[PDB]
This record gives sequence, C-alpha cells and structure tokens, in this order.
Amino acid sequence: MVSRIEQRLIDKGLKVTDQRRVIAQVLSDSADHPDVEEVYRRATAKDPRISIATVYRTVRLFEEESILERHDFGDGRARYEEAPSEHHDHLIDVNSARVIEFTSPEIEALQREIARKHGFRLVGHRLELYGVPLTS
Amino acid sequence: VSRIEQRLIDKGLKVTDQRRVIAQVLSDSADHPDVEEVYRRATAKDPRISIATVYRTVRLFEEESILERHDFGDGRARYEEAPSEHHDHLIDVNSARVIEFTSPEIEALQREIARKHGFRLVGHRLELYGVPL
DNA sequence: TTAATTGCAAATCATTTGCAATTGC
DNA sequence: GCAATTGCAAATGATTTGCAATTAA
Ligand SMILES: [Mn+2]
Ligand SMILES: [Mn+2]
Ligand SMILES: [Mn+2]
Ligand SMILES: [Mn+2]
Repeated sequence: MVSRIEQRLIDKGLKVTDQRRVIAQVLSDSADHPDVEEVYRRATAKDPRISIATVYRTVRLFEEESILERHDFGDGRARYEEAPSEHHDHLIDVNSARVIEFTSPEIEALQREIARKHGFRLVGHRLELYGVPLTS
Repeated sequence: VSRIEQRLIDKGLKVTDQRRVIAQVLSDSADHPDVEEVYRRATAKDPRISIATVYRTVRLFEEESILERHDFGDGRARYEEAPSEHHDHLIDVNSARVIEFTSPEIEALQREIARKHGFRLVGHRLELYGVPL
C-alpha cells in the first residue's frame, strides 16, 4: 500500500495526503508518458476526492523533487514520467500512442563532437524521433 | 518582392499590405523571432497591422511550409523562413542565442534507429544545449 | 464582383493563484 | 494547535475565433 514514489516523499520528509498517495500510486504504476489531464483521469479512477489543481501542484512538486522528469514533446500539454536511472531519447509513433524509448551511444558521441567543434561544452540535449510503422 | 512574397503569389494566396510587410520581415530575419517580436518588427515598418493578423499570418505561412516553428524551451513559439537545407539547433544556455548545424552521420543514424524499431522516420527534433568554452 | 482578410474583442487552453476551509504529523 | 494542503473559481499568458466592415483580385 506504500508505493515506490510514496516512499520517496517519506524520505524527503514531505507530508503524505490521501491525494498525494494515489497520484504517487498511479504514477508509480504508469509505464508510458501521461499528461496532467491523463493523471487526473487515473487519479480519480482510484479516488474522487482529488482536485484538478492538486494534480498540477503535485506533478510540479514531484518534478521539483526530481521524482518526475518533464517533457514538452510539442503537442501543447506537459507529459510526465518517473525520473529514469539512465538516459534515453524518444521515438513517438505518429500513428498511435506508443512512445518508444531508445539509446544510441554513437549519436551521443556525435552530439559531443558537434559541441566541441563549435567551441561548446554540451550541457544537455533534446532528441525526439517521429515514426510511422513501416510499409515495406 | 521578397522571397516569401514570391511564394504567396505562386501559391495563389492574396497578398495584403500587412502580409507584404510580415513577409518582408521574415525574409530579412536570420534569427528566430517570436510572434510579439515579429509584430513589433511589423508594427514598425507599417503601424497599421493587428497582432491577430500576425498570429494568423504566421499560422498560414507555417501550414504552407513557408516558415518553420520552434519551441526552444521558453514557452513561446519561434519562427524562421524555411531553410533550403535541413538543420538542427545548438542553443547557448548563457545568452539564449542559437547556432544552426547539420550532421549527415546523425541523420543517417536517426533513420537506422527508427528502422531498428519497425518504423520509418517522418520527422525529428534535435536541440543541443551548451556553454561556450 | 465577391470571397478572403482584417481589427477588435471576447473565447479557448493549459496552467497558476488567492483564499477560505481542511487535514496530516 | 498549526502549518501545510486542498478545492473551488477566478486570474492568467499565449494563441484563436466570431462578426462586421474592408479589400485584394
Ligand atoms: Mn540522447
Ligand atoms: Mn521516457
Ligand atoms: Mn536534424
Ligand atoms: Mn534555424
């Protein structure tokens, strides 16, 4: 009953409300990259005594505590995921909701070279691929 | 006529006074202005231009792939004339200024990752964030 | 000639905020 | 007890849209 993310709060000394418990639960069990509205929908599908604004506040708090990473894929709304322990980029299926995580060391290395050739130290990056399923 | 204006005449689009100016601006820019910034540039060359016209015009231009749009991480759409050759962006985190690069090796590798997963690449987005040495 | 565009304001959209009430530790 | 948190509801800030008058073509 004490979920992955719920524990992270306890260790950081954050007060654990009913609402924060279920948001933590929902986000703990989520495999994909939901937006704030999607979190609301799953949060209430577990307990209705939760307001739209506290999803927003909680999602923000979690982000501030490095419990969540935020992505602005372009589609207007902010989407969230539990902060991974290893870096990855994103492959968005333009034909469904499938989001595919991937790594490419060759790319990461090429990114570093480009910064260096340009007299920059690379301090971060955003990579997103957009795909359709192959048609031979 | 500007390059952009040439494109509207050829596309069949009505050229208005305001469109003539908004198109003059974005043909001349070599940076990545936001809508307010494009409005001020336009309001200057001819003050008889609404903000909504700017918003409408920039929407139109993008849909006609006359312009390209970007969200460089400042919660605000930025725009440029569609370049001849595709390029990605490196952003100076100290000044928010922007450098444009290309890299066939990355483009080739991107396609290969997509294929590796049962996909064909149809668009991508690559930004680099850096501090100057 | 006549349908597209403009200017204005009000309306969306996602997100935040003031405040009175509510609740965990 | 009390300080922290919640829930409306009513501000946002950026972008759009409805309508009447205007204008390119
Ligand atoms: Mn990467
Ligand atoms: Mn991910
Ligand atoms: Mn590229
Ligand atoms: Mn550019």
